[PDB]
Amino acid sequence: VRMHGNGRGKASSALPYRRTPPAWLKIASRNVVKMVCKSSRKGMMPSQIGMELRDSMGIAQVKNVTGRKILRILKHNGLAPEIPEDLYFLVKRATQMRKHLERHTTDRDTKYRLILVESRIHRLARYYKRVKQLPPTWKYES
Amino acid sequence: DTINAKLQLVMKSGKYVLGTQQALTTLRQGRSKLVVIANNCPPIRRAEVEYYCTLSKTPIHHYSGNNLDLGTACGKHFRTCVLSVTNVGDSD
Amino acid sequence: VAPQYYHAHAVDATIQHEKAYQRQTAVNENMHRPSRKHVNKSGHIRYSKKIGLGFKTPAKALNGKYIDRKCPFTSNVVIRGRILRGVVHSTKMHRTIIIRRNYLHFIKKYQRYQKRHKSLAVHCSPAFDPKQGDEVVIGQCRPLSKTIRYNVLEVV
Amino acid sequence: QPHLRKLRKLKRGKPSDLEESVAKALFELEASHKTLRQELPRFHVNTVREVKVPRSKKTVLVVFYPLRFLMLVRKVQRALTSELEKRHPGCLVMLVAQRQITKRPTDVYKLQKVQRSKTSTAVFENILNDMIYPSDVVGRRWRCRTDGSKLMKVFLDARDRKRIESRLRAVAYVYKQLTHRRVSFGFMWNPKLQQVSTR
Amino acid sequence: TMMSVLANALRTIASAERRGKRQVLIRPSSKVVVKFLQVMQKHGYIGEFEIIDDHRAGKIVVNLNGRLNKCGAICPRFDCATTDYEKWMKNILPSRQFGFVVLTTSLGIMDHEEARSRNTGGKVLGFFY
Amino acid sequence: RRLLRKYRADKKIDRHVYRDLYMRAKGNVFRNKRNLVEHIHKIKNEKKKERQLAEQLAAKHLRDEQNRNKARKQELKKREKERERA
RNA sequence: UGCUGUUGCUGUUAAAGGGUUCGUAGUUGAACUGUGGGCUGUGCAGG
RNA sequence: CAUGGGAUAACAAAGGAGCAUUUUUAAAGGAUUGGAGAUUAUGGAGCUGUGCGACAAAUGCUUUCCUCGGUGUGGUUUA
Ligand SMILES: [Mg+2]
Ligand SMILES: [Mg+2]
Ligand SMILES: [Mg+2]
Ligand SMILES: [Mg+2]
Ligand SMILES: [Mg+2]
Ligand SMILES: [Mg+2]
Repeated sequence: VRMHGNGRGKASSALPYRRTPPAWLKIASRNVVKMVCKSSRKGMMPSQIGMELRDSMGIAQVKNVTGRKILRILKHNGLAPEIPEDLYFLVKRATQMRKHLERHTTDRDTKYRLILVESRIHRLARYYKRVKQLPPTWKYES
Repeated sequence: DTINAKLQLVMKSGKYVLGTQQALTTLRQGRSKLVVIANNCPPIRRAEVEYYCTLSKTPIHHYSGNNLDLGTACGKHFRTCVLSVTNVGDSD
Repeated sequence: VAPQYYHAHAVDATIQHEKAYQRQTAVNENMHRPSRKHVNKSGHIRYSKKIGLGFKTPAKALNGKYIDRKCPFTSNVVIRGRILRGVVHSTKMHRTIIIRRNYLHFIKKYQRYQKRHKSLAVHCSPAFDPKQGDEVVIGQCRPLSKTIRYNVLEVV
Repeated sequence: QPHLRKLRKLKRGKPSDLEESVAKALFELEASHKTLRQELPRFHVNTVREVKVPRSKKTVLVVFYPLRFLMLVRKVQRALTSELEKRHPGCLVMLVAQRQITKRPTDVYKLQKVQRSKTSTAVFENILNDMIYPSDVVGRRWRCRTDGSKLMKVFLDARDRKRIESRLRAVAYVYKQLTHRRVSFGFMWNPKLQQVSTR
Repeated sequence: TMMSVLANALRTIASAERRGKRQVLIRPSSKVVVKFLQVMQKHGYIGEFEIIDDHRAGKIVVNLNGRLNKCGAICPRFDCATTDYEKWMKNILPSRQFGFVVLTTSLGIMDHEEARSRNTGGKVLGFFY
Repeated sequence: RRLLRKYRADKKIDRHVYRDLYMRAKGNVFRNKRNLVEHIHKIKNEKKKERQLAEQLAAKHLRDEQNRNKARKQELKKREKERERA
């Protein structure tokens, strides 16, 4: 929305005030952690894992049942993505844009959007290098 | 791609070999579970690999991209014509 | 009774590579003090002193082998005057580092502050291994070169 | 004596009257009850206190247990408190985990290092949650009057009123005793829309 | 973006008082906002107010009597020694007879008269009258 | 290049160091043989310093893991004894 | 002389918003760790 | 330059899975008087591991994968 554009959209989740899991949820915390690790082992990033647990298994919030966030569980089990999920998706979008622009050299709008995406990638990589979530000398190759 | 997700899965968790000679070697035994071929493959070598897969009853996947694309998809900084997955890992 | 304290050691090449022999001026490294006035952990003859102001002498000064005639702990360089704190800016020089003193300067007319910095060349003894971004306490000494007027006293 | 495995080893030498009675009740419950049979062999308590809530009848039995048994006690709290109340006539029993509080540091570098679960606000919230466990806090307000005073009001789900309203006064007084903070209770029948129930 | 929660809150209060409202919702809240509100309350300039907890930066509903003419924040929070109180009163207050400059001091947040009585300086937070 | 080859064959430097110094030698970084040798010695000195620091780190890791195993084993023993007291 | 404006200016039409973005120094930057309690007397305290 | 205060701020660090219980006694092993310096050895205090007692522990090792009593004018709890 706000970064890189005039979008002012407000759509988002509103987490509940009452944080305790519903009484009809009879899945133990260890089983939820096992589900999270099994989903990760099938190549699912934390967002998608949370969405499957919410849609199909009645787990509104993993943190409210297990006490831990999904990426924390994956880190404790050696399953966390090598590079953070949002940076992975931004890099993938930039790569697809560059592949498209290889043939479509006059798509100037896609060139503009690619500039925006790459600036976003550099700002995020800067953040993740600072909090030691990335190596130094991690380089985004176009 | 579906093939890209499954490939990265096996790059993290399974086992594989790159290159036609090592692929055909795993094919001559029963160790191979899937052979992935670039659209770049020279016709005679592609045909030989298909024949080996047909005799070994190993699934064969035709990659959309060329050996450069397949190499990049496998995380590698070099081209690979033929990939053979010998352990599927936690994929399928 | 002096020749009964004479002890010959061998030249070690990790120190003696200057085309002149590197030695402390304050002591004779060939003769053992009967009273152990200046002796390290391993029995070698090594001069060291306490600089005042409650600054502890580093263990590497007491028990190391480096020769540095500008080190405040093992030479005649003395600390007097200002004690300053700074962040290490460069370690490119041999035995000398550049530090930065960042501070806010107040402009009275605008009732507001300005970011300013000074840079000081400081002699660093081999007793310390400071890196870029480290905090250091330094003490003023006599001029040691054209720019150097301070000595590293502690590395935080 | 077999029943003293249900206390900390410190109180097994010269147990107090109430501590020994609670230990005896817990020991008998660890055999009689079927739901409490699965959890109580690993559980033991620290102390038991009597609190006389003024301007009313009945006392409050405050049972202190180590915080490592928090999940154990949560899993069977509804059964355990009911059976203990069935043991002691004319007394309410409230199970409170023992929590340590790290006093607020006067230095910004120590302030960054304190375990957030050992802060006063977190500990007092968890103690009040212990006091009313089966119900959860549905909302919270601080009423700041013109005299400089601040009064905190805790709202519960109105569908839980018939089970907790009678205990609410004792809960408030015991929370005042343990935390030295005041708390008032209200009920809301539509917590999502902040609809307070007038009765 | 929002950079000062206190300035936002005080602008909201001043707008509500100017338009004659009896209640105003403040969002988000903070400890400094609560202390400023309490200082205004101690001198009768606002009525009763309620802090709503949302497990986030909360919200405040302030009951407004008609006594408050204007409240505002001073940005930046300038230093004020004990000898600068007269200057600030001359500059930002309607008169020497009423109105308050609020300061944050190492003895806590208070208005200028109480701070001068304690012989402490600090940073200027705002004003009201 | 003959110097670098001989140093690699005698195992005085590893492959990574050889490759780096090879590309720097092609790039006019070393004025003569003694300059290259002094740079090699400097690399080796920094490597020894790093290795000593890491060996201290590994010693702490082994000692802490051992203390942890001993504490866990003692807790298991004491719990078993408490159960046998029943 | 608030016609140099930190206090304290002006920029729709009077002079004055850069054609539009991106962006590095710079400047600026959201909450939160925190109501101390009892006892007596005293106050147009108040519901 | 010294020092009292800690509310508003700044600097630095961290990015939360490189994050790791207090004691008792016991055995097993590897500087001081002594007349004062010297020398020359016993004899210890002081190091790990093996036991043992006594506490704890912010997270359960007795684990985890292989109609009736009590309560406010019915609600819990077993039945
Ligand atoms: Mg003008
Ligand atoms: Mg204009
Ligand atoms: Mg105009
Ligand atoms: Mg014009
Ligand atoms: Mg232009
Ligand atoms: Mg920008």
